[PDB]
Amino acid sequence: KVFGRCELAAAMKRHGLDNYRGYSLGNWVCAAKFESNFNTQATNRNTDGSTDYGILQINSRWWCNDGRTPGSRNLCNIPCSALLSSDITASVNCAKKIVSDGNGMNAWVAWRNRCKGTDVQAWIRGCRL
Ligand SMILES: [Cl-]
Repeated sequence: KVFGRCELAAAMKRHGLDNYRGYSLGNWVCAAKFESNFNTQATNRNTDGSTDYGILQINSRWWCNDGRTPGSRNLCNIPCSALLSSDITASVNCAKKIVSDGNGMNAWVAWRNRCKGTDVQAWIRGCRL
C-alpha cells in the first residue's frame, strides 16, 4: 500500500510515534518518505546481503528474520515479510525498539541525511490531527 502523507501521519500517531523518544511526528513521516516513499511494500538490498523492509526500511541485519541474512539477529522477533503489510503496526512497534537502541533516529541514514535539522513539521502541515 502507498500511504498518503496525512494518512500515514494519522496512522503513526495512532500507534504512539508522536514524540516517541522525543521525535515529533514530522520526523517519522519524513523518514518514511525518503526511506520508502510511503510504500509499505518497499524492499532494498544492502551491500552485506541484508535487506530493508517496509515503510521504514527496517534492516534484517538486526531486527527481523528473512531466512537469508546469515549472521543476523531478529530483535523485533518478527518475519521481515510482516513489515510489508498494509497495516503498519509491526513496523511501528519495531521502529520503537530501533529508536530506543541508543542512536535515536540516526539508526535511519536517510533520516540523518535528509530530515535531521530540517523543518520536519512541514511533513504534517495541514493534516487533521
Ligand atoms: Cl495502519
